[PDB]
Amino acid sequence: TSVKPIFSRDMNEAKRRVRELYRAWYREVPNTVHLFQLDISVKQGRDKVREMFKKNAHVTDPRVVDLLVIKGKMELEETINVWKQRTHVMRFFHETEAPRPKDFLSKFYVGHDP
Amino acid sequence: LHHAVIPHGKGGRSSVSGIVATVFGATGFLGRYLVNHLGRMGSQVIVPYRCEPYDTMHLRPMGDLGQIIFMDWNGRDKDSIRRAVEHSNVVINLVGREWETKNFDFEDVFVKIPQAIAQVSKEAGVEKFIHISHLNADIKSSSKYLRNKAVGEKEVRETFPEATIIKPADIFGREDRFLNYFANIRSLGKKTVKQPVYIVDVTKGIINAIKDPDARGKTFAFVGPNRYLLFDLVQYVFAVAHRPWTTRDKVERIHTTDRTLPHLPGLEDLGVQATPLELKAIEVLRRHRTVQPAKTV
Amino acid sequence: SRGEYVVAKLDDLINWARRSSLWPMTFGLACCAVEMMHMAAPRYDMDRFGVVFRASPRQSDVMIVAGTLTNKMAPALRKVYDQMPEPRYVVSMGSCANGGGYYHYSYSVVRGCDRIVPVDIYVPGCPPTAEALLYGILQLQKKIKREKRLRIWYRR
Amino acid sequence: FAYDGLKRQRLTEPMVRNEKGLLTHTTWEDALSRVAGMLQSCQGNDVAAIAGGLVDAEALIALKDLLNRVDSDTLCTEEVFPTAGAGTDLRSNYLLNTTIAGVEEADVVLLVGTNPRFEAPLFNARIRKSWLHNDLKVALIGSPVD
Amino acid sequence: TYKYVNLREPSMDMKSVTDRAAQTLLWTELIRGLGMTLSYLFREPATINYPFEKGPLSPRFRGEHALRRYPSGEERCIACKLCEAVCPAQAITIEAEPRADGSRRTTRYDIDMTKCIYCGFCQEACPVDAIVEGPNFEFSTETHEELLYNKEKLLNNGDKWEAEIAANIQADYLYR
Amino acid sequence: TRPTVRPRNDVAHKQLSAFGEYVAEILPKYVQQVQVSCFSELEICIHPDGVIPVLTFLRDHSNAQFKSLADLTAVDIPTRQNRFEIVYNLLSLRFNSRIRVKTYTDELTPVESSVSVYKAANWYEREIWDMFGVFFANHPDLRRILTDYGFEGHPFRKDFPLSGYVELRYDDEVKRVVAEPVELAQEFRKFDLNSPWEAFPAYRQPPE
Amino acid sequence: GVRTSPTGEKVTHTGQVYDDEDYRRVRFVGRQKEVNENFAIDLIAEQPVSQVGSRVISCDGGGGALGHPRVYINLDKETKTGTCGYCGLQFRQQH
Amino acid sequence: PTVKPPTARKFIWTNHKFNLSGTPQQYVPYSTTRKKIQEWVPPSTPYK
Ligand SMILES: NC(=O)C1=CN([C@@H]2O[C@H](COP(=O)(O)OP(=O)(O)OC[C@H]3O[C@@H](n4cnc5c(N)ncnc54)[C@H](OP(=O)(O)O)[C@@H]3O)[C@@H](O)[C@H]2O)C=CC1
Ligand code: SF4
Ligand code: SF4
Ligand code: SF4
Ligand SMILES: [Zn+2]
Repeated sequence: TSVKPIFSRDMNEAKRRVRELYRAWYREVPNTVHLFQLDISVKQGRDKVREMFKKNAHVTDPRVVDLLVIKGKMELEETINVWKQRTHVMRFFHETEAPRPKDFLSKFYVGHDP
Repeated sequence: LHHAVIPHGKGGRSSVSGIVATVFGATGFLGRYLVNHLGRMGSQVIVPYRCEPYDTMHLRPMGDLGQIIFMDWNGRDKDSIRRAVEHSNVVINLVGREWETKNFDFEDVFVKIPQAIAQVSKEAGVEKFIHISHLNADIKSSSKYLRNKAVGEKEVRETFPEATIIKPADIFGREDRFLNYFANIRSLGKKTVKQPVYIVDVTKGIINAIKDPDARGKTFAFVGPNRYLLFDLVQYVFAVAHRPWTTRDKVERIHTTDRTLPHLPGLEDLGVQATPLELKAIEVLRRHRTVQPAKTV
Repeated sequence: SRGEYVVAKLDDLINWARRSSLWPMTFGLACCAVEMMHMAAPRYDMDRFGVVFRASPRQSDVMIVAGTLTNKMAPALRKVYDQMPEPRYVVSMGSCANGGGYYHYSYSVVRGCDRIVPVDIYVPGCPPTAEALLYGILQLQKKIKREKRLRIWYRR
Repeated sequence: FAYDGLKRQRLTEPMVRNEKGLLTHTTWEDALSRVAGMLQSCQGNDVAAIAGGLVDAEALIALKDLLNRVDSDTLCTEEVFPTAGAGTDLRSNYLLNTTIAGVEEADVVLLVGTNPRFEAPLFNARIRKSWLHNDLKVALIGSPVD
Repeated sequence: TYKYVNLREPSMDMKSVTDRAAQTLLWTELIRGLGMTLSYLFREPATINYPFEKGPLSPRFRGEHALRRYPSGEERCIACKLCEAVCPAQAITIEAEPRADGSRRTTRYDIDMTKCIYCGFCQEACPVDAIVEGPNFEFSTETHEELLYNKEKLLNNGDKWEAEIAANIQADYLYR
Repeated sequence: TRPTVRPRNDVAHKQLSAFGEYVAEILPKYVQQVQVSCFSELEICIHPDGVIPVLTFLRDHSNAQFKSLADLTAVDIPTRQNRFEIVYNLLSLRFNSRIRVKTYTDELTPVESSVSVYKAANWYEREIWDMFGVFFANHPDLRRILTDYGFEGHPFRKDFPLSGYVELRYDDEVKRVVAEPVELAQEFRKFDLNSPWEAFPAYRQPPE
Repeated sequence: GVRTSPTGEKVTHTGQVYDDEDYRRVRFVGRQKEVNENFAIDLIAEQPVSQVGSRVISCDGGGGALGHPRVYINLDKETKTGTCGYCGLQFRQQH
Repeated sequence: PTVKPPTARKFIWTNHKFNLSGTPQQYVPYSTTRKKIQEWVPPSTPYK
């Protein structure tokens, strides 16, 4: 159970790195809304950032959150340096995707998926 | 229900929605987004087109292979209408001109052709028929548009008694002639009150009217959530678009107030949240750039 | 009538001038670029048909999608398509541009360029020969020859 | 070879009776509403259920819990097992308790009132294998079948 | 076993220096290049007059697909699905059943011509020479689903091109 | 066995065996296995803490001089708990020879980047990040190289499906290329091709 | 040997034709349903049965290597002909 | 083919057709198989 760390020796350094990545994304959202000339608000983009951070909020392994911070830094570098187009930014907003049936009864009505 | 028209899949491009739709007037502003939202479910869409086939090219990426069937039709040819609708389980009418022409006036476009489509769709056995009138339709209206559209609504209702008739108020979108009219006029300010409605709200309402069996025979009124005076709406259009072809009938329609019909169902009764103008007007008027929002009543 | 005759002759004139002066913008994506270059090479010589070699995308009349369209480049294809002035046509050359081809079941390939842009001529092959691509370009010219823009405008 | 009956005569859509008393196709909403509106008007022995020969344990406990919400205990099968005495309380009086494999370990098999060649053909094949290799003695009380 | 491209020392006598300076000031190699371009100007070009003149093909050419027949009208395909097993792009879709005379025949023989890589592994996997890849290369369509051939289209391509396909196979079957 | 059988090269087999013993005894701290294939290819299977010391040896030692990095490769083998097998193909132009240096990692243990030994690796292990998710510590600019910019998932992992999880299309409502969950109009047809008979008795594994 | 459904649609040699209430006939509106009108089941019935004087006959489809793999057909049944499983030609022992 | 004629067959087209794409005689694809699952037709008499 002795594993080689990526960056963080424990979870507190890991939470420090998660926190600095969230600060950098939070600062980046108005510039991303502006220069990609998006149709969303700055508040809605910061909501999407908060949603994507809370999506991974159950991880207890320091190496897994180190890789999550590394991949978030990579997505941030692809956003700041304008390497993504507008479409890659707007793929976080699943807008053309119709909303899926969530309860039992509508999933029963549409088909066979549990 | 036939086995080939049972819905399958997960509602995507390669799926089967079980909707076989003949959409007349599909090459216009509403037909664009209606065929986009039908073909993204996996619906068979018959597009009868009058125009050049080049002018239908933008409708081709909108669905999977064989899911959009283009065919010729004439408005004064019932045989082409029967040729287009006889396999469909829903027929949507979107035929409209803002202006009258030499070969087609407002009565041909709004009375003769919708009654022809609804009569042929009745005598072909089509289940569902959706017709699009205007919210300001009235026999005693000052404009010829709204008079002929009220007459055509009455004739559609009497020759297809289970027709879903839909009243949009003033549809705004990227290819509208409501915000793009005011943004390119650079006619005056009066006591006219309007609540414009967004085109994706209208399209979601039309597809929910297809899917709802309770929408047969209803008359819906698609309006926006916010009513505006005409003057501050035009000033908001000029403020967002960073600014300091018409006829007198269009002027009579811009100076006709959008009526309030609380006895008619609307977008909330089809499960559609009406999007306000303040989210989408920047998306529409970003093209017109080389803001405090408008006051609601 | 006189007006129908006049708009028919003007349709014939403008269709002649458009199909006899097609300017292509070739997306040289993959192996089909080599065969488009052979369709420009002196044996087949597209330039004698009035089809110039490598016009700029903001003056070209037809976009020849010659190669595999991947997911990473489909917005660039669509942006170049949106920057073309009308009338713009799209020739889909070869199997990967037509339907995904040999990379159809890949995670990273757009299954045919008709999911991205409207397509006029589908030119099949892996690669289609330069003669087959020139066949597709002459079929595109025949499609332009039977256009009815002013006749439909006069009848609307 | 019975899998070709699995693509004939199949029920593919919900059916309800129309005004003429004929079965007509409908949606799942309408059919489940017309069943549940009658189920809400039932209580006790007003509702019962027969299980067929091809029903899995999930649908069996599903319909058992559904009728127990109405307080109905009348849930039946088509095949009669006698409830006299222990009934279905102990499992041992309605099972093949020995095993299918334990036929290889028996030395006398007594068969009562069955034609196991067709009622359970591989159980009969196991009896024949024990007949052939273990010199099993088989007796049958019933009609002299092959 | 190797040679040195560009390892020449230029001569520094006055003759060679004045030769290089006459090259620099009088543009001698530029006139050489103009001479070679002028030399191709007066050549007959290599341009064939398509569509009236055609590019030369061999009998091995791999163009449009065709299901063939016997010299009795019976279709050669006996539904063995070897072509769709070998098909590198999975373009071939085959369904079969015994037909009314009990013969092993297909009810579906589809080839997606927009998946097809035109490599002809199907016609060499075929044990009875049923599927071939014939000589047609001029079959461009205006619609994507016109390139989704079913068994009817492929049997009609066989009936259309059989007089040519049989002669190409007659030329190349001793190499196969 | 003359015409159709590949001729065996015994001289290269003996020489690569001698050099494999040589490397195994110069570097016993990291060398785990040394093997030579029947077609005479030497593999040095090492511990992942010795990526830099072994590769610096073979690049710089006067009896090795493996100056060229031919190829750098990962292999997903999901049955191993260290599922990723990192492969360094090296070329010595001085001794006209090739060597293979193999190591391992799982999803979370980083491998030390070999850009300080071979600059050629700068993209290769970058691709091993993109295709397999193997992180490389102290890489100069480690990011994706082949996938789309918003691409989730490491595709050459063998639990990644052939078609992905998303597919693109243009959508004219939003005027934009969009990503949706993949629906195939024809499913990829999985063929179970493997024969139930043993093909190579020399490769028979001992049973349980 | 093509026939026609009451919808006016040609039945293919498989036997495929769409139903009247099937919407998928709309793909042939203004276009055509391409069928092949040379049914192989109707053409292989038109061949004469080869009367041979042997008990086992071999068929390769003709043409040597341009036919099918060479199979051997037993002709012991005098009730029924011996049909080639590839090309559909059939054989009868002449005694 | 004036010198070496093609071999005549009863199924080879006597009338060669050119490329029919874009015409009413163009190829339209369809599934050449029949229906897989058979549906249950309920009886046309009432159940009383
Ligand atoms: N804001 C709005 O746009 C509102 C619109 N409506 C109604 O919604 C419908 C669609 O609106 P919209 O998209 O804006 O209209 P458009 O003018 O953009 O398009 C209408 C369509 O009808 C077709 N059409 C028009 N006249 C004829 C004719 N004589 N014969 C055959 N086809 C014809 C046109 O075809 P082609 O391309 O060949 O000309 C076009 O495809 C109309 O009925 C309109 O009255 C109602 C309320 C508000
Ligand atoms: S159709 Fe074939 S030859 Fe052409 S670009 Fe695709 S893979 Fe290359
Ligand atoms: S030529 Fe190749 S890709 Fe095309 S159908 Fe034949 S085997 Fe498949
Ligand atoms: S075309 Fe040939 S290989 Fe393919 S199924 Fe038919 S007989 Fe077999
Ligand atoms: Zn034979």
